[PDB]
Amino acid sequence: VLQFAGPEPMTMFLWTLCTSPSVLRPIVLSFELERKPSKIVPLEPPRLQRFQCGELPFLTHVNPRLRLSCLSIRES
Amino acid sequence: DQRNASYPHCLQFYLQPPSENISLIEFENLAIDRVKLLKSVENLGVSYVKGTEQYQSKLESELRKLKFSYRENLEDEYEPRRRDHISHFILRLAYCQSEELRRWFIQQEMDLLRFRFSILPKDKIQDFLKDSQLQFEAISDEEKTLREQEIVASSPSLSGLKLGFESIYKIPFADALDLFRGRKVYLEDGFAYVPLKDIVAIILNEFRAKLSKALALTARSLPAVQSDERLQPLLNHLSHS
Amino acid sequence: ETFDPTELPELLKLYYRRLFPYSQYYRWLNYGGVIKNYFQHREFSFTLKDDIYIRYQSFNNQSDLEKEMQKMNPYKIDIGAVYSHRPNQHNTVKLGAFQAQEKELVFDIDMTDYDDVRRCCSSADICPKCWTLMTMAIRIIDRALKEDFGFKHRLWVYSGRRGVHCWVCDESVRKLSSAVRSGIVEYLSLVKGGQDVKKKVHLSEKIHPFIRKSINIIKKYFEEYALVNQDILENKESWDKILALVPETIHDELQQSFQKSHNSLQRWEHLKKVASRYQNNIKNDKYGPWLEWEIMLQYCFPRLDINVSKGINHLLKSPFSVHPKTGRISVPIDLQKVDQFDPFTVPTISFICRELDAISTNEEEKEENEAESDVKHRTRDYKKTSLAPYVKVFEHFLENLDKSRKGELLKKSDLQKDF
Amino acid sequence: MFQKLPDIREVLTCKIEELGSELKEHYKIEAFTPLLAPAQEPVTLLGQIGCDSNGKLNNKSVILE
Amino acid sequence: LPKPGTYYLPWEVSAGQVPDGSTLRTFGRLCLYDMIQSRVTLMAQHGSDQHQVLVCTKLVEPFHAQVGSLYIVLGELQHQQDRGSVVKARVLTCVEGMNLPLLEQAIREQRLYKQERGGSQ
Amino acid sequence: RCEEETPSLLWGLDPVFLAFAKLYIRDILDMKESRQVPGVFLYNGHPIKQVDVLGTVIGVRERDAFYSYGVDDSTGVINCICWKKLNTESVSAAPSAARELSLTSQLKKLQETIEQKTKIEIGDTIRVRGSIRTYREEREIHATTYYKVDDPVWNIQIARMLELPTIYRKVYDQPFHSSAL
Repeated sequence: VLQFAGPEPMTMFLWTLCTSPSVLRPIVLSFELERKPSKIVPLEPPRLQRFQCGELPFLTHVNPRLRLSCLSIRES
Repeated sequence: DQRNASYPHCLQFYLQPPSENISLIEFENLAIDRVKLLKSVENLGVSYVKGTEQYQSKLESELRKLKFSYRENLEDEYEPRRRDHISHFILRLAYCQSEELRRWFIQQEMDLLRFRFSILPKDKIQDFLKDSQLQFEAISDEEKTLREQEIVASSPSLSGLKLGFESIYKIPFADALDLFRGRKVYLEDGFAYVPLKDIVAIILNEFRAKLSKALALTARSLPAVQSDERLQPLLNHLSHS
Repeated sequence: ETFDPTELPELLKLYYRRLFPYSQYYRWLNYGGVIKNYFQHREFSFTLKDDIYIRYQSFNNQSDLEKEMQKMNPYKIDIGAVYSHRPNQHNTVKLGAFQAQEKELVFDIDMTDYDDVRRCCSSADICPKCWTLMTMAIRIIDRALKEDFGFKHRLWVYSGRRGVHCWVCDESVRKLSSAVRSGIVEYLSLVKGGQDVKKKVHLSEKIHPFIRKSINIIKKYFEEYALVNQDILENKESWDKILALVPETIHDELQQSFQKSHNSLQRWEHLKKVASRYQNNIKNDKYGPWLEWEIMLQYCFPRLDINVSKGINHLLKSPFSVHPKTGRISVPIDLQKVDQFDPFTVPTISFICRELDAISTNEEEKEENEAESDVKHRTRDYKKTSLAPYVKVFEHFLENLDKSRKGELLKKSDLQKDF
Repeated sequence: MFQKLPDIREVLTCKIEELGSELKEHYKIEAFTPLLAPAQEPVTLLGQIGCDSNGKLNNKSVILE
Repeated sequence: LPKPGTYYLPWEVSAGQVPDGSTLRTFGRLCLYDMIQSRVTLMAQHGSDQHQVLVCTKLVEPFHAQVGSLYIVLGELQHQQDRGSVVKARVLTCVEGMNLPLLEQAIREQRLYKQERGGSQ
Repeated sequence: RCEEETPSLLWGLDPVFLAFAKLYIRDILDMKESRQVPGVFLYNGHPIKQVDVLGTVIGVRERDAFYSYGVDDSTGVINCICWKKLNTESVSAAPSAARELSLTSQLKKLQETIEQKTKIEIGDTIRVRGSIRTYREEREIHATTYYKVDDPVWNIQIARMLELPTIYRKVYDQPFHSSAL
């Protein structure tokens, strides 16, 4: 189990692979929305975060992230 | 008579490239033989002083042992001259990568040509000069007497009013660098006046150096096409043997 | 007047704005445009304020060059060699394909190569007594390069403090390789040896014509400069150090003769007589038969630097610069009047700025209601100041170069037989 | 016993080009459209008849090269 | 920083529609390599006519030259007194098997979009 | 009328804010910086923070701490600073068991592959992703990830050039987000 972000030769190899440009590559993804169409629970208001670009933090209203599910992954 | 026409003289400027087909084994053997001859020439030059008798005798023995062309015989000299030509071209192909290798190759070739020229008869020198592209100019006797004192004072291997029975040549000052460097020639309005022996030796050496440098630079553009699977181990081994 | 370096920036700005001859500079550095992209490849290297060094600089045309010097106001300007690509874009070419091709042959002469021969000044100072050294050096080098070699166009530039440069800007000279330049420098040298060697000149029995003519040139200046002004035989230490270059068998005789002698002229005559007498007894001796000529060569011959001329990508100070310490102008030297050239009379930047101010004040009442371009204003400004004869000499040299180019073009047309 | 692929490619290309040029000159055709260029009008193409499989030729597996 | 290399079809370069000093990127098929003077000649066949582009390659040697292969040349155009126009190559890459009609279609699409965007000003 | 920029509070509502935008290099050089927050630019009202470019390397410059490259996209030339990752405290290999030895060999192979992938010279094709910055009155991209594209037939650049106008028309040439409709 590895938790790169969020709240041993094998570990080092996996860590190196997960950050090399061999994985971070352009792909073609066929996805399906995780929240099923039948489900109904719209209750999400916009959040507020503190992005800082020029050593000058500012506040913006951000939308909740999009959750997907994979069905097929192909190279290109 | 293709045999004598192809190789009429022991001395060469290596202008015409070879055009026949040879086996791989002879190719490798010629390359190895010429690199050994070059190393032997360098060692003999460093150990002894250029000239003398022991140095030239050992050089002659080395040339004879490696079945090359050094002397002048009327019968059966096609093979040594052909081997010298092909081996020199192969070594030129193999020695065109870096500046240091080019400088070393040019130095050794110049020394070998100087020796072969020093062991040549006079009429053979004149014929060899005619055969190659060089053309020289001889000043008139009136000019010779007009500038006798200056030439004798410069003393280009001339002592005691030895200007008589000699031909003085007129050449641009950019070609007599060896003599021009250390005040051994009389310079006037952009031309150098040189006696016969010094002019032939030094000017032939300098012209050969310039031509060989230009041709090696031209051949440097070639090995980008030498992707042949053969000749590659030979070139790699010979580069850093 | 004493130069105050704290006033340098304003005078520098005014000089680069109004008095610097951009037109003649671009005319010289272009060579008529016979070859495409010649000035676009010339490499400059400026030194900004507070010792900031930047090289690999190039410009597209005269206006860009004017704008760049006006904006940056450099303290020093240098000229490099012509490359195969624009120097400011030297990283956009595969390594090994960016090499210097052409540069005019140059020479350098300095005081610091005479501190052990001269005594009138101290260290890095100059007095009207020691400028005869540069006069003789100029004459010797110019005669050699004009007769022995045959180089037509030459420019002699006062370095500003203590030296003179020589810009040989012919057509076939620019294409010479490094080996030929090193050969030339070796051909033009006699004083050879390190610091630990006392006798730095060795003359053989046979005398080269170049050395003979140099000696004949030296003799016209040697007496007044050496015996009268320098007084190289005044004290015990003087002839003691001179005695280091004479045969060891006549030390006591020469010392006794010098004690008998009174002035420097008498000592020189006694030395000449002693050398002449000893020359008849020379039989396989280390010392040659030319002691007097060897002494003259050691005490008067110029010494050149091989590093300045051997390289093909070297840098030298450009003409019409400003010395950061004294504040003079690298003015061209006229060859016809090289004897009358007084280094202390070279106009300073402050003096020419004051003259420009006076000229503007006069123009406030003499030249009014004229809507002329800035080019004509700068032309008048540098014409009416003390800088006029030097730009005239520069123009004469440029005219000679233009005549040579026209003659070469005419010869080429004659070869083509088309008119 | 010495063959290289570029030589074979050159020989095949030269044969195809020469025969096609002769045919075009005899039949008075204007130009040959490139194979991969799409168009909505009739076009004249030149090529070599081949098979995409290792088996025998048939009326369903013909490819023009 | 060098000027950008805009695309130009060979029959536009060979027709003198490019001003002097402009930076261009073209394509063609190699035909010759004169090693003595380091000059390369390219043609591209348009319809039934052949147009030539000359490329001076003094800044890219050493070089492996294949006769009959497509090439893409990026450099600056210079007009000469007698040799017409020659491109001083800075980067000369070998591409073989490129779908040329697709490339021309993409070039025309890019030009059309640039014209459309520039039509609002 | 001077078009007032979008308020700095509603910037996050745009989907383009958090995505690596595909833009022409000429556009990257021509967009106007936003006064509210430096380092974030505007294109047709869209607050763009990161970019994605692909082009041909025309110049390589190296310093002690970073690389420099010039990416040419046939529309303009921009610099691309690529920082150097310090290899401090390198992993020490040990003669462990056979499976662990195979794992270490595979790790070394992966390291060699990465080092080969990150080697760039003049004339290659490079893909650069990062954020725009201004330094000494010059606009340049501080690359986050970058690698050398192996494109021997010129299909990737053709696809990019065919695709960019469509994405422009369908996304970037659109008015604004939907903030409280």
